[PDB]
Formats: sequence, C-alpha cells, structure tokens
Amino acid sequence: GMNKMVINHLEKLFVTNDAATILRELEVQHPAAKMIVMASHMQEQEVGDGTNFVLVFAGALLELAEELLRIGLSVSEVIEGYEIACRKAHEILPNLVC
Amino acid sequence: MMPTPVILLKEGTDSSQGIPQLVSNISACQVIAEAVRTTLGPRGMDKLIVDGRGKATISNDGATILKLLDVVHPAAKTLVDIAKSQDAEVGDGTTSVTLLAAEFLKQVKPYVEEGLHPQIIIRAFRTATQLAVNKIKEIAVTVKKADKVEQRKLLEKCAMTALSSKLISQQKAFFAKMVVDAVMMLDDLLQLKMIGIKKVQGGALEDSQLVAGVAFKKTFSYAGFEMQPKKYHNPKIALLNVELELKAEKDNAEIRVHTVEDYQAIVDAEWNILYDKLEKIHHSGAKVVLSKLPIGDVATQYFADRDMFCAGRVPEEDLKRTMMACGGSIQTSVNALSADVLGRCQVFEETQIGGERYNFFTGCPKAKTCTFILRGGAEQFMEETERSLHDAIMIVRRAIKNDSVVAGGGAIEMELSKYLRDYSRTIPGKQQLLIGAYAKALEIIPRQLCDNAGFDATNILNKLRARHAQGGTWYGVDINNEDIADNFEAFVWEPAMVRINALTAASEAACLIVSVDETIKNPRSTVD
Amino acid sequence: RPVLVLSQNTKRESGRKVQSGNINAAKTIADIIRTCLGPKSMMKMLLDPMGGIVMTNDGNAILREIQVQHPAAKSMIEISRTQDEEVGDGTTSVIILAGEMLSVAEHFLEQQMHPTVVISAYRKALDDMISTLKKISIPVDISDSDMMLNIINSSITTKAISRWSSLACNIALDAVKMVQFEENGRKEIDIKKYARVEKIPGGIIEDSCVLRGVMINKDVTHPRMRRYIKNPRIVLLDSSLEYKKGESQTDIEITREEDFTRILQMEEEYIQQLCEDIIQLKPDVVITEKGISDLAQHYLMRANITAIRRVRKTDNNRIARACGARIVSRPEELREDDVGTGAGLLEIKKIGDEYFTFITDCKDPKACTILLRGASKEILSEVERNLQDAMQVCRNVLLDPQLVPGGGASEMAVAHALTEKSKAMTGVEQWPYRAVAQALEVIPRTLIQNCGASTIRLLTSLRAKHTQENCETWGVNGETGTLVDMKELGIWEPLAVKLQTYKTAVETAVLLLRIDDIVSGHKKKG
Amino acid sequence: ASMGTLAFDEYGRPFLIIKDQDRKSRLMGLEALKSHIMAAKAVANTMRTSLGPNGLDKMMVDKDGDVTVTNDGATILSMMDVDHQIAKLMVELSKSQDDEIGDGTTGVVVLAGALLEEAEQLLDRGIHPIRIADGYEQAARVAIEHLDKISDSVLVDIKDTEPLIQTAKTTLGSKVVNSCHRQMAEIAVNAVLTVADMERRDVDFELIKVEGKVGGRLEDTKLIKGVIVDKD
Amino acid sequence: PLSVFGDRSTGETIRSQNVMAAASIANIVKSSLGPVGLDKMLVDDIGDVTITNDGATILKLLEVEHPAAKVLCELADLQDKEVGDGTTSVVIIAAELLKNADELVKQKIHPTSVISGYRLACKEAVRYINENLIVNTDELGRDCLINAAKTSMSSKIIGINGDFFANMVVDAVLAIKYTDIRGQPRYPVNSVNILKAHGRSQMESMLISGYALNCVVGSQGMPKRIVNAKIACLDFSLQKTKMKLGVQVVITDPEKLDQIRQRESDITKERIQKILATGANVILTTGGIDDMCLKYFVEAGAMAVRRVLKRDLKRIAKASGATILSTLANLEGEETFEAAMLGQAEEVVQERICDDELILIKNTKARTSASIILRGANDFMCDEMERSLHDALCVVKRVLESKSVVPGGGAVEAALSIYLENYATSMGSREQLAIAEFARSLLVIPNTLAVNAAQDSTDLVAKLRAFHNEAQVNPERKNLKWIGLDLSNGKPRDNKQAGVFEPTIVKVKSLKFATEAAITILRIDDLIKLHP
Ligand SMILES: Nc1ncnc2c1ncn2[C@@H]1O[C@H](COP(=O)(O)OP(=O)(O)O)[C@@H](O)[C@H]1O
Ligand SMILES: Nc1ncnc2c1ncn2[C@@H]1O[C@H](COP(=O)(O)OP(=O)(O)O)[C@@H](O)[C@H]1O
Ligand SMILES: Nc1ncnc2c1ncn2[C@@H]1O[C@H](COP(=O)(O)OP(=O)(O)O)[C@@H](O)[C@H]1O
Ligand SMILES: [Mg+2]
Ligand SMILES: [Mg+2]
Ligand SMILES: [Mg+2]
Ligand SMILES: [Mg+2]
Ligand SMILES: [Mg+2]
Repeated sequence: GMNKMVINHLEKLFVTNDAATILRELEVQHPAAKMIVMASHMQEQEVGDGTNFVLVFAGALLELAEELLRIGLSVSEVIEGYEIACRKAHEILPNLVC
Repeated sequence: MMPTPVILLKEGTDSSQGIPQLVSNISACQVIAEAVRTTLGPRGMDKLIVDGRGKATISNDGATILKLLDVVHPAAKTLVDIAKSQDAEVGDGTTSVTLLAAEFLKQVKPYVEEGLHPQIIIRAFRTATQLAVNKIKEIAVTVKKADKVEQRKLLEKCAMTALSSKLISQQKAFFAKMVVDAVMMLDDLLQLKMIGIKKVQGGALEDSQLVAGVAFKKTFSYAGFEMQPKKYHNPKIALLNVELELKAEKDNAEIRVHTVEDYQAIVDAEWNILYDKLEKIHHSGAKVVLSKLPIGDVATQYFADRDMFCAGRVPEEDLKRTMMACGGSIQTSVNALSADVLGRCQVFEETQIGGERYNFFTGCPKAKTCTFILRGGAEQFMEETERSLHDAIMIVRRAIKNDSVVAGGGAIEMELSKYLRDYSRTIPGKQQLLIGAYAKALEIIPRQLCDNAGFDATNILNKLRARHAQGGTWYGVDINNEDIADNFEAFVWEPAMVRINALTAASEAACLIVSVDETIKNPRSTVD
Repeated sequence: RPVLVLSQNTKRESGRKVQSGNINAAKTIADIIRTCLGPKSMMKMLLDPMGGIVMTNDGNAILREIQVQHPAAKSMIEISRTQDEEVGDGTTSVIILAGEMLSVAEHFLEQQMHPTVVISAYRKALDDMISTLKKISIPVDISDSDMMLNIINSSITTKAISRWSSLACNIALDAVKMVQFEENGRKEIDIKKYARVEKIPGGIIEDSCVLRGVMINKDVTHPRMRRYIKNPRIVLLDSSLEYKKGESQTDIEITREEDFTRILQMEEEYIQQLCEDIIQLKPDVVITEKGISDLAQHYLMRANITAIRRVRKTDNNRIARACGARIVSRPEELREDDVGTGAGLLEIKKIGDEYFTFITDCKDPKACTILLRGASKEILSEVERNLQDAMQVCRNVLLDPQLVPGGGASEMAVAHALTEKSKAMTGVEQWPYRAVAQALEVIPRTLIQNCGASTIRLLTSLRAKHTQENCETWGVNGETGTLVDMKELGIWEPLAVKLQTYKTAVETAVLLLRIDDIVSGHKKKG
Repeated sequence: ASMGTLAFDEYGRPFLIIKDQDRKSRLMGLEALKSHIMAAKAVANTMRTSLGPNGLDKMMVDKDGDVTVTNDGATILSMMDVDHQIAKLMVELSKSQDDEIGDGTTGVVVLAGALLEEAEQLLDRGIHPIRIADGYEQAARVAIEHLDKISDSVLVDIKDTEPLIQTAKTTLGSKVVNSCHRQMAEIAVNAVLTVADMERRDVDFELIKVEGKVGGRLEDTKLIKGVIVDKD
Repeated sequence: PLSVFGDRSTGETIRSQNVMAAASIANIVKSSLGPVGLDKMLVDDIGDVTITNDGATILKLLEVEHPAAKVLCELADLQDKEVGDGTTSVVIIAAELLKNADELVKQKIHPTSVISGYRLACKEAVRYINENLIVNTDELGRDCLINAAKTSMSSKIIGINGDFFANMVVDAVLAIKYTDIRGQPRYPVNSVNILKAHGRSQMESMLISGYALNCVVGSQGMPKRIVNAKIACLDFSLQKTKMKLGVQVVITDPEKLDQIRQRESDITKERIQKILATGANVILTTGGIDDMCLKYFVEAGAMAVRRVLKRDLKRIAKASGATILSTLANLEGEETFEAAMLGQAEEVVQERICDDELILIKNTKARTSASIILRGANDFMCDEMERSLHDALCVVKRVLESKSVVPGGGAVEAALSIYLENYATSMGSREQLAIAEFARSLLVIPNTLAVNAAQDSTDLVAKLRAFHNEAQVNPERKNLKWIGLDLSNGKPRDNKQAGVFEPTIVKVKSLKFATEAAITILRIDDLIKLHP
C-alpha cells in the first residue's frame, strides 16, 4: 500500500496508510459513507486492525448488491441472502484456523 | 464526472494522485533545495529573509533559512523537517541533508516517470543507505591514544572545519580555540545553558572574548548604587533568591492595632525585619550580593555604606552560571548564610563594553561554565556570529563524545559513491540502476562546492573520480587552489556522525516522499 | 501576471475518472428514456424553451429536446439522431443497448484490462451479431399486402396511434406504395419530399385519410373563378404573371406627351400577351409559385381558368408529381406535354374557418398528402411522428424484404449464439465477448420491467427456452408478461432496423471506450 | 528573476510551495549585490558632505514635525526613515561606532560606501565577492598594523591638559560650537578628568550630568563641580 | 536601472521555465502514442466536441500563451504539413531533447557545446538510418504498402479494422497515380475526396471508383441517373443577362423596351441551347443557375448542378477529360461550344446516404479517380475517421514515393541510441556528453509506448537495448536490427517480420525538426516581457 498525504482543515499533515486514520482526517459528508466510516471506526475500537478490510468488503458487497437489484432481486431478498451467507461464513471461519 | 447530487467529501477538497503528483513533489523538493544551494562551502553566500513585521534575518545556516521560509507544500515540508532533525541531533550539515535528499529524488525521477514501482526504489534506498553507513563507520579514522594534545588538536581542527563557511571564517582559528576551551571546561553533561552568549554592539570581531567565569549586563541599579566600590580582589559572593526591600509582609497579611505605641512598634518592626535580613547578609562576610528578586533602594544604600556590592533582578540563567563558576548555592532564605553556600572568585569588576556596563567574575579555578562576549557592528552580525559559534560548539561536543573523523570537502562522499557503484556493478540489474543513481546523487556536495567557488565542476568531479578509483580515500575539493587534494592531510575534518545522520535523514525523507501516491487537501475552516 | 503555459480557462481531466464519468453519462442518458420502450410505455411531456409542449414517447424526440453539458451525453444524443435518420425506428433500443454495453465495459475497465482489448472484443462480437442476425432472418413476399400491414402494425403497437391500428397501417402502406417511383433505371421512395403530412386540428382521428393527390392551404385569387372543376387541365409555373423591372438599369426619358400613356399601354399589352400564351394550351387551372397580377387574373377569368398564386416550391413539386405536370417558367415555351392531365377532380372547400385546395382524384399519382384530423396540435404532432415511423418501417421492408423476430426474441437468440461461440476462443478477450453478448438481454429485461412482470423469473425462463434448438422466435409478450412464440404473436421487425441498432450501439460503445482525456474551456479560434 | 519561481506544474495542476509566494519578491545573484552596493553608495554619498570642519549640517524632521539640526553621523542615520535593509545596516554600523568610540560615526559610513563602490567594479571583472572580502580583510590588517606603527603617545596627566585640549578641539572642530571651541574643549577635558578612575580604568558617564536650558548665550556654558537640580 | 516597462527573467529561471513549458506540452499528448494509446475529447467552451488522437489537431485546438510551447505546437504543425505522420513523436522527442540539454547546461556545460553535440548526433543518426536501418520496398510488394497503412492506422479509431481500411487506402492511392515529366511517379493525395455521413458501421464505408460530389441536382424535374454521361464543366453562372457597370440602358422610343427585356433572357437561352446542342447530359457549374435555365435543362432531360466547388470541378474535369470553360468565346470572336470540350463517364447517379443525397460520377474515362464515403455512428466519429484516413493516405504516399521503410515499434530509436552512445566516445570532450544525452533522449519513444500499455517499461527497454547492442556488436547477428516492441504481449519482436513498417522520411524529418526546435529554444537565456 501507498501512503497518503492528508491535510485536515487545520493544516495538520497526516502521511499514513492506516485506513481508520485516513477516514478520520477526511471530511466525509455523504450519510451512507458516514455509516461505513462509523463501522470502520467500530472495528478499529473493537479489534485494532482490519479497518481497510471493512471498507473493501462493504464496498464490494454494496456494488454486488446493486448488480443484484438491477437484475431483478428485491432489497429484502438481497439482505436475507447476505445474512445467510454471513452466518455461513462465520460458521466456516473456525475450521480455517491454521 | 457528474454533479453527484449528494457529494462524498466536503466541497472544495483538492485531490491529486498518480505519477504526476509524485513528479510535482520531486519538483517542490528541488525548489526547496535551490533556496539553500549557494550557502554550502567556504565560498557559500548568506541569504536575507524579511518577515512581515519588517525584521531582516541574515543567515548561512540551512536550517535557519528553511525555518524562516514559510513552506506550505506537504512534500516540501519533509526537507525542512529533516533539516531541523539534523540541526537537533548533530548541529551541522543542515544544508547537506536537503541537498542530498533533493538529489536522491531528482536522480530517481526519470525512473518514476517510467512507472517503476515506488517500493523497489524505497528498498534500493534502504540498502544503499545501510551500506553507506556501514562504510562510513568502517573507514572513519579514530585514534585510540586518549592524548590530551592530540584530542585538543582534533577538536580545534573539527571546529575550524565547521567554522570555515560563515562570516567569521577569517577568525576561524581564534573562534575554534575559544570554542574548544569552553567545551573542554564544561564538566560532564556539556549543557548548552552553561555557555553564556552575550552580544554587545560595537567593536571588531577580534574584540570578542571568552570569560573564564561569568559575566552579565548591569541590571537596573537603584539610587546610591554609584557609591558602591566596583572592584574586589577576593570577594565572597552571596547568591540569593530574596526580595530585599520594604514591602507588605504577606499578600493576605492584615495588621490590626488600636494604640499609637503599637502603630510605631509595627513600623519599627517592619524596618527591623529588613535590617535583620541585611545584617544577616552582611555578617556572612560576603562582599558581592546577587539576587534573583528586586533589591530596593534602602538595601542598596545599606550595602553602599558597608562598601558592599549589590545587583538585584539578575536573570535566573546568570545566577545558575554564577553558581556553577564561583561555586556557591542559591539561597531563598538568609537565616543560614554559612561559608558553604557562598561563592568565591578571584576578581570581580564592573567595566564598560561599548556603551554597556557588565559585571565580570574572573579567576574561578574550578568553573564549569563560560561566557562568550561577542562584538560586532550590527544586531544581525552578532546573531550570525552566535549561530556559527553554536554550530562549532555542537561539533566539538559531538567530537568529545566520540573522536571518529572523516575527511571533508566531498572526499567521504566520493569514496562512498565509488564503493556504492562497485557494489551495484555486481547485482541483478533492477536494483543496479537505482543504487547507481544513489551513488551518482552522492556527488552533489563536491559539485555544489565547485559551483559555489566558481570552478568547473565537471573537471574536478572527473579528477576526483579517477583519484578515488586509483586509490586515495581522502581526496576532496581544494577550494583555494582550484584543484583536488588529500583533505585529511589538509585537516578538513568532519565527525563521522555528521555524515551518518545526514545520509540517514536524507534517505528517510526520500523514502517517505516516494512512498506517497495521493495527496488530499481538505477545505479551510474558519477562513475569516 | 502568472506564467500560464495554457490559457486560464483551460481545464484538464484524465485517468479512471474520465472513463467512469463517460460511462455514467451514457448510463444517465439511457435511464432518461428507459421507460419509453415497449407496447406498455408511458408518454412524457417536454417543455420547449420557446414555450411549446412536446408530448411523446418517441426516444429521438425526447433526447432531442434535452440540453446536456457532458460531451458523452452529446455523443449519445447524436447516436439517437443518427439511428432516427438512417432507419427511423429503434431509437430507444439503440440508446439502451449503448448504455448497457458501456456498463459491462466499465466492469472490465475497473480491473486491469486495457480499453483496446475491450474494443477488439466488441468488434468481434459485432461481427458475430451481424452474422447471427442475418442467419435467423426470414423472407417476406412484398406483394402480400396483409403481411406488410402486419409488419407496420408490429411497428406501431408501441405508439399512441396503436388504438387506431388498421387505419394507420393502411394510410402508411398506401402512401409509401403510391410515392414509390422509378425513372431512368433508378428506384426511389422519397418519403421526405413527397408524401406530405398535413394536420388540421379538429374533427376526429377516424376521419384521417391519405388522398390520391395533394391538398394545400390556398384559395382562388378572384372569387369569380370556379371552386369545383371536374377534370381540370393543370398548368404549373414559377415566373410571376406581372410586369417586373429588368435586370439592368433601364431609365427612360420622356419628351413627347403621348409616351407615358404608350408605356402604360405596353405594360398592359405585355400582361395580355403572357395570358394569351398561357390560354393557348386551353388549361383549367394555373398554379404559380409567385404573384399573379390582377389584370392577369381578369385575362384568365375571361378564358374560364382558375388561378392560384404564391404556392410553395415543395407544394408545387408535389402537385407536379401528383397530376403528371411539368413546371415551366416561360409561358411562351409552354408545351402540350407540360399540361397536367391526370387529376380527376379539383375542389376548393372550407374546413373550419379556412379554405383548402384539393386535387384529390389523380390517376396514378406519384405524390400524396396525408390529412390528419385530431383533438389538438400536440396530439396531431404525436400522430404524425408515429405515422412517420410507420412509413419509414414500410420503406425499410420494401428495400430489404428480410424480417427478424421481435419482442426480444432476436436479442436472446443472438446472445445465446455468441455465448456458445465464446466457448471456443479460450483467450483473454472471451470475457468482454461474453459480457457484451449478454448485454443484449437488456431489451427483454426492459420489456418485462415496463410490463410489470418479475424480471428474474422471466429472463431465467427465456434463457432456458433459448438453450433449446428451435427456439429462436421465443420472446416476451409485452402485455401479459409471458413467454410466447413470436410466430404466434406475430411481432416482427425489419432486419435493417435490427442491424442498424446493433451496429450503432456497438460503435458508440467503441467510441466512448476510446477516450481517456478531457480538455475544455479553450477558445473557438475560428 | 523576480517574485521567485512560478510554474504551476507541468501537468497544469496547482504548484504552490511558499505561502503568499505570488505576493513576495526575490533578488538573486549579482544584481542583488549591485542593488545593495547602489543603496549603500547612496547613503554614503548623502553622508559625506558632513565630513570635516567645513561639513554641513543635516536638518532632520521626525514624524511629529520636531526639527533636529545636527552634524553627528550616528544621529542623522538614526533619525533617517529608511526601508532598504542595507541602509539599516549602515545605520547600525554608525550606532556601533558611536557606542564603541563615540567619534568618527561619519567616517565609517563614507569608508564603507567607498569600499562597496570599489567592490562593484571588482565584481564587474569576474572576481568572487568572497575573494574581495578576503582581500579587504588582509588590507585592513595591514592598515591597522601601520596605524599602530605610526601612532604617537600623549600624556594624560592632570597637571598638563594641552594634548587633551588639542584632541577635544579637533573633535569639536566640525561642530557648531566651534565658536566657543576652546572653552568647550576645556570644560569637556575637565569634566572627564574630574570623574574618572586614574589607573586607566573606566569613566562613568553617569557621573557627568549634561543639562541644557534656553536663554543666555552659548558662551555661558560652564562646568560646575557639583550638581544642578531642577528644583527649588 | 533598466527602467524597461516589463518583466525580465534571466539565467536558470528562464531556462527552467522554457523546459517546464515544453514538458507540459509533451505531457499533454504523451498519452496518445502507439497502438495502446487512447484518444482525447476536446470541448470548445460552446459545446463543440472534438475527439481525436492526432497530435497536430490537439495542439492546434489548444490555446497556448507560452512562446516555447508555441514553438512546439508549430513544430507539430510543420511535421504534419511536410510528412503527415509522426506528429506526436516529433513533439515528444523535441521536449526530451530540451530536458536533457537543460540538465547538461545546469551541469555547467556551455549551451554552444550542447548545440554542436546535438547537430553532430542528428547528422550521424540520419546517416546511420540511411545506411543500416532502411528496407527497400521492391522485394516486398503490395504487402509492404498494406502493412505501412495498417501501422499508420494503429492508435486510431480505425485501427482494429485495418485489414479492410488498408486495402481501401492502398486502392485509393494507387487509383490516382500519375506520371509527370522526368518519369517520376507522383501520387497527388488530397485529390481523393473524403465524404462523411453517419449511418451504418465502418465496414460500410465505400470506395468510389470515380468521384463523389456533395451536391444535388438543382431541379426536381431533372432525371437523377444518366447512363452515358457527357459532362460539361462551366465556370460561369447561367442567369438572366445583366449589362456591366459601364453600360446603362436609356430608352427614348418606348417600342424597344420589350425587345431589350426579351433579349436579356434570350442571351442565356441561346447559350444554353449552344451547350446542349453538342449532346451534353450533365452540366456542372461553379456559379448559380436560376429557374429559367433549370427548366431549359429539365425539358432536355439533362442533369444540371449548381454551386459546385471549384476544386471538385477541377478534379472532375481532369478525371473525365472535360475542360473548364469560364466563357463561351472562341478565337474567331464568336460564341460557341464544341463537343470536343466534353468529358465522359460511364454513369452519373444521385444516391441516398442516410436521409441525404449526393452525386456519384462513376467510372470516369481518360483518367481514374477515387473518393471515399466514410460511414460512422455520429459526426465526431466520422471526423476522427477522416483524420486517421488522411494520415494513412499520407503514409502510403510517402512509402510509394520514396521506396524505403524502417521498422516500427521503437526499433529505430533503440538502434540509434546504442549507435550514438558508442559513437560519442570518439568525438570531442563535452560534445561527447551532448551526443550521449541525445542518444538517451531518443529512448523516450519506446518508454512511452511501453508505459501506455501498462507494461514493465524498464525491463522491456533494457531487453530491446541488449538485442540492439548484440546486433551492433556481433557482425553475424545483424538480423536483430528489426527487433522492436510487440505491445500486445509486452515482448520484443522482429517488427520487420511482423510487418510494422513506416516511411524513413518520417523519422528523418522528425529528427531534423526536433533538433531544430531544441536548438532554437536552448539558445535562449533571457526573456523580456513588455506590459501590454
Ligand atoms: N576548508 C574546506 N575545504 C573544502 N570544503 C570544506 C572546507 N570546510 C568545509 N567544507 C565543506 O563544507 C560542507 C558543509 O558546508 P557548511 O555550510 O560549512 O555546513 P552545512 O552543511 O551545515 O551547510 C562540508 O561538506 C565540507 O566538506
Ligand atoms: N406486442 C408486443 N409484444 C412484445 N413486445 C413487443 C410488442 N410490440 C413491440 N414489441 C417490442 O417493443 C420494442 C419496440 O419499442 P419502441 O417503443 O418501438 O422502441 P423504438 O422506438 O426504439 O423502436 C421492439 O423491440 C419490439 O420487439
Ligand atoms: N502495431 C504496432 N506495434 C508496435 N508499435 C507500433 C505499431 N504501430 C505503430 N507503432 C509505433 O507507435 C508509434 C506511435 O505512432 P502514433 O503516435 O500513432 O503516430 P503519430 O506519431 O503520427 O501520432 C510509432 O512510432 C510506431 O512506430
Ligand atoms: Mg492492518
Ligand atoms: Mg557546516
Ligand atoms: Mg420503435
Ligand atoms: Mg568627529
Ligand atoms: Mg502516426
């Protein structure tokens, strides 16, 4: 990953590749992006690493959800499928411990 | 693009990513380096910067020039920061760090334009810098004799080399001797606060002196001060932190009396308190009384009546230096003024220096402090003299810590460049180009020296390269003869840690600049 | 005083942002008219900046009434106009197809695929699309009027005129058939010049008809002339029938007292001579594109001739084609062959509060007018647009007698054929090939969405049906939202329209995929 | 050549390094030296007409309209409202000469102006300015040694003040008090000799009170071996 | 001191500013180079959109206010006029030359030495190209022309369709070949009329075996197809006759007025009858025709076209054997038109092209002509297709005129860089450095080609340099001179075998022009900009 120079509204430099720091120093205005950022910050508080994973996975899920909505599936069906798949993934995950 | 009815980031956010922003960052670093390019070397020239208030600062120090420049480019600020870092850790080489970092970035810019991955460049810089630092540590010359004469000569030569680039370079031997004496008589921690620097207008540079003791300006004497004798031949100095004047006993104190005799008794009691403090001071046998707190006119006249000397409102640093030189102790109470807490100096004297009166404490045999008194024709003249002396003092302190010297004048860097090219000629070839670029960039300092001196840099560089290739580690630029010479035999000496820290900081700055791919600039808040 | 290598107002944008913006602009243009496709489409109201109202569901009109700033949107508008001009149908289809292909291309552009690979895959796909479309076509017997009427119907089931289907189909077919003309070994139709559509607000739409002749909004110059002639002999003209100044400067000089009266009498004699030359052919109607002098009117009424003046050149050409006359400019060179015999009735009658001239019984007329009567001007404008689409479709079928199954059947068949072909390439460009092949499913998907049925279930069923061998004519019923064989529903499309739509959509995708830089703000420098 | 650098990047995107860089100025290289030499020459040529017994005073007016007719170089340059930085350096040089010595505050400015004027033509011939400075330092050392060589010693006894009177007269010759020249020199010598520590030590100017009062004549100025108090 | 009412820049400042301007211009068009190059879209602040890849067009549309950038823009324009191809390459090469030369100057090398080194390097590069890197087209045949056209049309909107478009271009160019005096076969490109009309795809672009007019018949009564055409080309309007300025009609006896007015049109009637009596079928005039003469032509069943463009009329007359007649006046003082002044064609029709009509003069006699009708998706596509087609036509003309071609795909630059780097060691002491930097600057073309494909530019260029070094060192490995870049796979490839050719004149002229521009800009060391 490549570092990013982020200047907040106070000329405070932030050169970093930490996703949570970049999001914190970015003046995000869209509410949906705000919720994604809040999820990332919650992950940072709970665990301490994996924030960029949170953004990447959430973004991919939302683009694929848009694809599914376009082909014909309703929002409720997409949500139910995502919940079922998340449950299955959490069930699978312990078996992958090396 | 599209309006995007609800925009993601706040309006006015500026974003730049990709190769173009990296190229722009490199160009900005070049711009910053150009600001201090001509300040390097014995033929370097000073720069004048005027602030908004109108005050002018004249300096040859790279860190000072960069600080006075108000740089706001995010990538360019890294060079200012590394200049500050070099100044803090070493004290000299603040121009070399910026020149080296800018040259590294310039050398790798063509490869960046071709789309080479920045991680490869970063790895190449790290490898080259590690090798260069190891080589510097390996070939640095050190003497394991601990000879006092040899150590003093080494310190003097290092100070002269650190001084032969400033406006005081004409008196570089004089000031190097002074600086070496001051640092040697510093005791064990080499604290910079234990070396006073007094600037007095008027007089030649050679009029500047180093006091084997402490000296400070006269501090707002009261009436009756001119009746005190102004010279003593073995005074005992009472360093006090006491307000010797009639005043309210305490802030919240409140006196309640209902009888005129009690009124008179209270008045006489205040007077007796003051006179008791004064008598306790006088009976200690002291002749010079120094206080951090105001000394009133009554106390001044009392001391004048006893042929004593008083000086109130002395700055705290000056009292600390007086304590460390004469060897007493600062007392907040006068109830126990024993001989242990009294300072002692051979001669105390007040003398005029260029329209100012100074108090001199000389003859201290076990003094752990100094006082530089600098003369000159202008405020900026004394300021730049102080800056140059600070550079020399830091160099001498570092050399005291470790006597590992490398010949200057670009000799060390030419040797490093030769070594790095030899190493790079024996590796696969993706890293070979970048390490060769690093080695070529290490040639900026001798080239800048020749350019500043008005030489032909190409011929000198070719001669230096041939000489280093055929043998001779310490051949560098000879400014006076417009040729090359064995700079180790010419006593152009540099502590190795100067070059080590310079290379480390320049490499770190270059790696950080290269690693950045996107710049995001949030809109200003409260523009007002 | 900045250095300003470029001008101050010049802006540059480059990279992934440009491609994403172009593709999003195309998607937005598609989404504007997505709902205006299919038999169950809904109309839109467009407010003309001049103050008029355009109420239509034709794709080209909607896109033409919209002003956009993004140049990709301008490209899409130009694509719509090109499709309308070339074949006259499939505008919404081509816009939607271009948007879909650009979306599926953005999918690959987001990854590390160069746009040239996507463009090459698209061109190969277009070649195979053309091949399959030509393969699954069927011939048409143009002599069978019933099949032509069915084709026109299938063209106009998705327009507001679909309520009056047989009437519009017959009008369009008859107009095209009797505007068809061949001369000197060259065949032509020329719906643009002849086959005029004249709309008169009022009345009822059932009264609309195509006349075996032409009708103009003109009246006789003098009321004494006949307004109803049984079998007129029409003579057409361009030159004025009035005294005019010469080209050169021709000042006179009068010194004798009788020269003024003489000159005026010569003017009158010149008019009389022109009228006598016209009368020599014994006509009944004289039509002029320019003015007719009042004295000329008197001299013509003396010979019992109806005269009409100030007729537009296009109208006069239409009259010449309809009644078999030849326009002449010098009456002294008028010949018998130039006299228009063949018109079977001329009648000036009042419609509403205005006079209209009818030449409406021509035997074998090569030009015609279509009289539209309706509720208002906007309704008649929409009817004219629908009838223009019908005539264009009829002309396309007449030129190319190939037909293609409709209702999205052709899209699914071609998509399946390309998907089957893609299984053998085993290269890196197979993925864009398959993506652009399946992008054709946006037509049946849009038909289902507009119909209101479940998109996913119907498309899955349709794909499964098309995986069989003889199922190329299975499409989506636009009303019931059910999978029906199009040889039973009867909806068919000209092969030319489908080919033009596919070609134009693919080429638009190629053109917009090719751009990666945008510079704007520079001066015209004309 | 001025205002610094301005590129706005080769990619068109903004290229801003220093705050308010479009509002700042920059002079570099030889033309900066020429401008400085020209300013210093202007100051020195202004000052040089007030040099010697036939020097002419300068009438200085401050911001409040108060007038100061004077011949002292340090005072003239101190009251001069300059904006050029090199002129400020000249003013500081005069102040330094006044503080260290008290006399010759006009000679230093003229000497500096002459030195810079010569250095100008030296620079025009392609000599590095550091070389000029080194040569000036060498020549200054030679001149100082020569002054020490040709110097003469005088007696500073209180029983013979003639050499002291002559020195004070030479100092006062260029001032307006040359009408009372000998009396002024006499009172100055007596004042210094009265309040001084005889072992070549310092002279405390706080023990010399200089008090002025209008009226009378300039010849009425006298030295009083006591204190004159502004009270009654 | 100077007291000049303006701004002044001197020394490193102005040199670096000029380098920055040139670099900005190069970076503008650097992304549109090679087969993996991508076009740009220019918006002209009134909504006009221009989509193009041609460097000259991009640089002309852009408004520039820095004079060095103007120098590069005019350099591109000159390369376009004199060659027609390589317009981007010359700009990029000139900018890189300027960059490296300025670096040398900043290293305290005098600019005169750099200029001398650049001149020597350019001369040696041209000599080496002519001596070692040229391939004769005699042993290749029509395949060489096809491959040159295909290479030219790469990086264009018609690149993928080269298999068809190259055949079209070659046929069009060969169809207009004419031999002048000295027996030199010259090919007059720009005599091929290019007509743009949206509609069907690019595959439906038509090559007319004749000439195509963007005009229609003046009257609907005239026939729209004539089999055995007898074209009459005229350069005078056919209208009612009006006397000149110096002639004025004054009437004293009124009896003559009618005769005067009748003759005013009888003159033109007689002229029309004289023209028509020779059997003429098609009449083309640059001037206008009024309704009277239009009816005269209608009655005779003859096609008449008005407002024909002068260049189109000249081409039609030359191809069909007709003669332009500005007037009907023989050397006997009479007014006559003889049948020997008539051109001929096998068919003249008025075809319909996407709701519009144009006149096709098919299969003219006494000379073969050609025209191309480009069918696209919209106006911008057709314009870009026309520009690319013109580039291909110019390339084919250059190849047919001078029968030498050079391998493409960066082979020439790599070979030149190796040769010049070797050769610099035998010349001078500082011009050595100048020639070395010229050689290094020559490598910007393959670097840009590799970068545009998102390939490993460093390793690919290194492999190319190794191949060319082996070719120039081993006398028996000289077949490696043709190894260029195959951008599809990102690997070196024998471009001569692969058919990536291009005219030698392109490289020679581009090198000369770039050296001239770099020398011109590098000479400046001071700028005075007076306030307007
Ligand atoms: N007598 C000398 N001869 C040649 N070079 C010298 C001499 N003295 C110092 N240098 C060079 O000057 C360089 C540093 O310049 P200077 O301005 O003194 O310090 P800084 O690096 O802090 O700017 C060192 O690299 C050293 O090699
Ligand atoms: N009765 C029908 N049932 C199902 N589909 C139909 C029917 N009639 C027409 N269609 C489909 O609707 C489309 C026509 O949509 P239309 O509004 O004409 O778009 P455009 O004007 O762009 O051609 C055709 O693709 C055709 O296949
Ligand atoms: N098929 C190909 N493979 C590799 N390189 C090519 C190919 N076609 C052209 N090139 C090279 O790409 C370079 C850029 O050509 P281009 O920029 O399109 O022409 P111009 O410079 O006239 O715009 C040319 O120098 C040519 O040698
Ligand atoms: Mg992590
Ligand atoms: Mg130093
Ligand atoms: Mg339709
Ligand atoms: Mg004096
Ligand atoms: Mg080209």
